[PDB]
Amino acid sequence: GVRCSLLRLQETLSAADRCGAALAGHQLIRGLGQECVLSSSPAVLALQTSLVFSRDFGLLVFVRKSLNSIEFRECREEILKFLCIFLEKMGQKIAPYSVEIKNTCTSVYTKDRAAKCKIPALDLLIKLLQTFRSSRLMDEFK
DNA sequence: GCGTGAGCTAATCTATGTGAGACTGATGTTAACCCTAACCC
Repeated sequence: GVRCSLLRLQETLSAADRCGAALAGHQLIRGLGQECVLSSSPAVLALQTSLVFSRDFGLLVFVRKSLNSIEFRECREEILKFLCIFLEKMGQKIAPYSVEIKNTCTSVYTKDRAAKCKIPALDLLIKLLQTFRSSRLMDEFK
């Protein structure tokens, strides 16, 4: 929600001693998402994807940027719990940048060796919740 | 007829450990083939 999301939470995965500040990241991601209750012109639908999912400073890419971070692979799991249930808003017909987010979720599936009921079974509800609300563009999913 | 919130107990769920089944390769053992102390015709 707040534009300062990059400044506040991209700093977290830059410093050493990743043991700790995972709860700080959890507080940041709860604050950015408590604002999701508003429904009058959010104007952040196209903003989040370029910020939380982009290959440059996204958060789903913070699995390829989390592989070496074993201490930040279960903490990453715990923050991405809420980061992946963030999609829980079935009141929009918008489908921007869903094509690449599909394979991003596929990568999230084929990345984590553990938390198999915590990172998976938490992803791939984009399928059957977000996707298959489709067959209007349907370029690559099937 | 039916929503909606609280507490609970059932159901996980991964980390770690242990054993059963399949497998693989180094090894030593038995064995085919031949040579050798020694004598003595």
